[PDB]
Amino acid sequence: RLNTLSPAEGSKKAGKRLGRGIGSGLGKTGGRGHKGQKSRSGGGVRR
Amino acid sequence: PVYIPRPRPPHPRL
Amino acid sequence: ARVKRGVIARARHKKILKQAKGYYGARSRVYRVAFQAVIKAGQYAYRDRRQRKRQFRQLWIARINAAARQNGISYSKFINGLKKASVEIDRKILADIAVFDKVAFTALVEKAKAALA
Amino acid sequence: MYAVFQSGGKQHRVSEGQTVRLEKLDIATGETVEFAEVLMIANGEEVKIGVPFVDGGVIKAEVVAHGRGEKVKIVKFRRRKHYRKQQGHRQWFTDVKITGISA
Amino acid sequence: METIAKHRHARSSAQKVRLVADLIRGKKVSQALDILTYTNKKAAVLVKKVLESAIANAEHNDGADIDDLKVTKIFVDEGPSMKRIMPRAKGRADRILKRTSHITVVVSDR
Amino acid sequence: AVQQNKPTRSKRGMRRSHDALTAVTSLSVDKTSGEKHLRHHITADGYYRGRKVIAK
Amino acid sequence: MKTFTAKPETVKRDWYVVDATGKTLGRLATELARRLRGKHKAEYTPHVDTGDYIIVLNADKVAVTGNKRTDKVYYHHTGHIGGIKQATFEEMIARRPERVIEIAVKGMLPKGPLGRAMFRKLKVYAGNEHNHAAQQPQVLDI
Amino acid sequence: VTGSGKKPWRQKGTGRARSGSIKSPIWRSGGVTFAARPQDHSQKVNKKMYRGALKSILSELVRQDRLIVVEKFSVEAPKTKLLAQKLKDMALEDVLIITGELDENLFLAARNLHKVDVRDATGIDPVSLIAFDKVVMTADAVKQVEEMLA
RNA sequence: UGUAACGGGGCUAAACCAUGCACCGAAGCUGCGGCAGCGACGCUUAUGCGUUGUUGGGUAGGGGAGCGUUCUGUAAGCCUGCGAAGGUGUGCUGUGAGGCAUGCUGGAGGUAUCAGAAGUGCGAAUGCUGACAUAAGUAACGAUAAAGCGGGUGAAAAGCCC
RNA sequence: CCCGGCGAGGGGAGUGAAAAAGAACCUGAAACCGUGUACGUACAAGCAGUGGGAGCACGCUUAGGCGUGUGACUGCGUACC
Ligand SMILES: [Mg+2]
Ligand SMILES: [Mg+2]
Ligand SMILES: [Mg+2]
Ligand SMILES: [Mg+2]
Ligand SMILES: [Mg+2]
Ligand SMILES: [Mg+2]
Ligand SMILES: [Mg+2]
Ligand SMILES: [Mg+2]
Ligand SMILES: [Mg+2]
Ligand SMILES: [Mg+2]
Ligand SMILES: [Mg+2]
Ligand SMILES: [Mg+2]
Ligand SMILES: [Mg+2]
Ligand SMILES: [Mg+2]
Ligand SMILES: [Mg+2]
Ligand SMILES: [Mg+2]
Ligand SMILES: [Mg+2]
Ligand SMILES: [Mg+2]
Ligand SMILES: [Mg+2]
Ligand SMILES: [Mg+2]
Ligand SMILES: [Mg+2]
Ligand SMILES: [Mg+2]
Ligand SMILES: [Mg+2]
Ligand SMILES: [Mg+2]
Ligand SMILES: [Mg+2]
Ligand SMILES: [Mg+2]
Ligand SMILES: [Mg+2]
Ligand SMILES: [Mg+2]
Ligand SMILES: [Mg+2]
Ligand SMILES: [Mg+2]
Repeated sequence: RLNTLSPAEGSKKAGKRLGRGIGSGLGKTGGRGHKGQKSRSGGGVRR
Repeated sequence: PVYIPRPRPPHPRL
Repeated sequence: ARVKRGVIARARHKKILKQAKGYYGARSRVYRVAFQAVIKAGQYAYRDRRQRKRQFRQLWIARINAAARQNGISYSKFINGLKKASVEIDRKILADIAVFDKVAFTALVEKAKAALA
Repeated sequence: MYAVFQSGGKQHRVSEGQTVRLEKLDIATGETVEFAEVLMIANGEEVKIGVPFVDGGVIKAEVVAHGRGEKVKIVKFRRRKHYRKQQGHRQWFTDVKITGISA
Repeated sequence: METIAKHRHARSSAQKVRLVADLIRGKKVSQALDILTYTNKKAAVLVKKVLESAIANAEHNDGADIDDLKVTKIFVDEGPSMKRIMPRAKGRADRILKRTSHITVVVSDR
Repeated sequence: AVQQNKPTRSKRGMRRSHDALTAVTSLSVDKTSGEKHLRHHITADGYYRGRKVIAK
Repeated sequence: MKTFTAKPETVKRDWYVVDATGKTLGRLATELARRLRGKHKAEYTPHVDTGDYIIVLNADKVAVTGNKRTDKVYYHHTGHIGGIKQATFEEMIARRPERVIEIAVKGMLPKGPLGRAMFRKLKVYAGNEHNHAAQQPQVLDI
Repeated sequence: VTGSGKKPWRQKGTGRARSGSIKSPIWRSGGVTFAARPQDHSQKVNKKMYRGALKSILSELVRQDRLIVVEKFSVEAPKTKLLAQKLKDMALEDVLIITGELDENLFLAARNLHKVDVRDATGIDPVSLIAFDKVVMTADAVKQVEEMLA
């Protein structure tokens, strides 16, 4: 039946969402620290 | 308000 | 899929405004203020769940000192007398007796002096 | 008339025929329960302040009901440090009905 | 019984109309009418006209006997305030509020 | 020359505690016309202390 | 349970005459403050005035060891810019003897509504007679 | 968004916040921050994976006794009445019919039976196979299915 | 600015030295109850546990597990004018996001379950828009050419008409 | 039909399932402004709560007090990003 299906345990990691609270972990600078070039939108040095 | 009056000059604390 | 966060935000706000009922003014009418109130209310409750045991034990100690001093011996000496007489009645029940059953507390003081001497 | 006995690491100055709310006692829903740890008996003028655990004194209770208390919301919070945590708690209890303080 | 009379969108501020309405509250309609007659407020004119209206409604639709009447409930609610504009010095434009109110009087046969 | 924090409904009502109106204590009743008027004021007809001094 | 709390509607307060001839100011004052706050009663409740009305007699004969009689200064500031007025213990006894005992016990009492309500129960008198013979105050020794 | 690039006010002086375009995402009637596009949600399936899943779901239909395999299954003339009568004698409600060769007679008969989908063994697909309760399959259809899955 | 270099009262011990015994004292440690992580051994399973031990402050940050919203399949099914969504309270419940039942309003939609997608969660950005408070019934009512009276009109006249 | 300025607005009546569906018109939230009611408050000092907590008011058996509102007095307590 089309509603008795499910993937395997471990297939879908289910993403990672930034800036959506505190208890979510990464909110408010979403895992990219405080001030600095790496914290800027489009920030990050060339290879 | 499309006109935005300029601020009066600040005291010259040089 | 666009989501209109009307109903869920309204619920999230009323959930705080219900716990902030009873506070003064904007602290019970406004969300931006009821929030800090609810949070500091929680902080104070968490700290007072320990300060309550402290307050109550010191109240019991004060009442036991008062009754002991009526019966002629100090609180420190009296607790030492109970410790030596191996009695295990804690301060809560001790002070409750002190308030209600005076004569049984006199008997307690008697046992304590008998164990101190 | 009362007796002083501990149940949950804490004592009670309970009189006969009343109800106490002790810590959760792993007894059945309504079965009987006794407490051999009587610390003191009142009985009027003759107050029998037993030394630890009154020798012959034992209490007979009656397990009324098992339930949980009204919720208590723990709220840890730290200002300016981007940290807050909340969690509820409903301590379990146990109602006992003191049947008789057997001296 | 309780006969109602409303002046909705009353061209005056509730802050003033209720200031005057706090006079005739629980007062028998006769002395209320007289207090309002000799009270020197535009809001007094307004609440007096509304009270006359309440009395007429009571003694035409809901019975009679002005004498056995009291002004139990009287309240003044804010109404839709008209947003005008008032040009002040130096090109700065205010917002003068042509306020209004919702007067409501309830006369009771007690 | 301007507030640091906005006042509240409490303080506002407390200021207005005095701005309430005061009804005229008791109207008089003219000796002749038996009608009501302000004390030391001619009636709505013109009678003053029982003397029709207007009739206009 | 819920541990006992006094009830001001029900607490019984008694009256105590206390002579203060030669007694040490501070020790007399501490005993008075104890008995006013009601810490001598097994029903002592911190948020309830459970004390005893206490009358103090011969307040002008309390004593102070050391050189405190002519050195224990009392400072009080009126509010004006210069107004910092001082007065030694000797001068205080000369002018308002009762104020010495009232000051000591007020300082030793709590603060706030209940502290002031407990201070009220004090009836310091400079003399030896007190008109409160109506209340049968039991002689106290502290 | 239909607009212009005029800074709605200066960078300084005013009491208003910074702003540099009325088409900012923040503003009312502004421009969506990450505005969606017409994308393609097509996924890839390894031919072996497709065949394996379909063999597995046929095995599961066989095991759950939902594959009603029969010989030739047909109606004589295009009448949905006749077809529903056939499925009413065959004790069926929600069926996927799969014939090795489809005739427009039966196709037009099953065109208007929303609980009945007639197909050809070349056009089977797992969503239909699972969404339909009873999958009726002609014998030639089964042979085609065999020689195609294998 | 005022005591203003015991925290205050105040103390000649309620100070300093030595000795001693009690007591108070923290979210420490112990007790009872509860949750969870990790480990170690056994039945057997990623487990209930026999259990045992131990751990559980936490920002940046890394890891794991979830709740909730809208939309697609499930679903021409299911709940619903015997009252849907929303609104508004109440009770109950979960560790938490939350959930359930239901009173009143509401008067036509909502939707299990398990999967799928994301415009998926706001308190801040001198955030944008709308509404609405504050100061406040406060300043002011815009030239210091200047009004008074009688009459008329009128629901009403300082301002209109004579 | 009645008050009102042969007003505005309103109260009746009537239509309508429903007129707090009356055109400022489905639903009608929050801010904000009010009326009534219960309690508190005019010798008391500060992030306005939290722990305790009397008294008052109100609802339920049976007294056991409990549940709701308030909250005198008291201990701690200098908002958030
Ligand atoms: Mg990083
Ligand atoms: Mg930053
Ligand atoms: Mg840095
Ligand atoms: Mg960095
Ligand atoms: Mg939508
Ligand atoms: Mg409210
Ligand atoms: Mg402790
Ligand atoms: Mg504006
Ligand atoms: Mg005023
Ligand atoms: Mg203090
Ligand atoms: Mg340009
Ligand atoms: Mg747009
Ligand atoms: Mg291909
Ligand atoms: Mg444990
Ligand atoms: Mg292991
Ligand atoms: Mg730890
Ligand atoms: Mg941790
Ligand atoms: Mg982190
Ligand atoms: Mg968003
Ligand atoms: Mg923030
Ligand atoms: Mg002013
Ligand atoms: Mg002025
Ligand atoms: Mg002028
Ligand atoms: Mg003029
Ligand atoms: Mg409407
Ligand atoms: Mg409709
Ligand atoms: Mg509202
Ligand atoms: Mg005073
Ligand atoms: Mg008072
Ligand atoms: Mg203070």
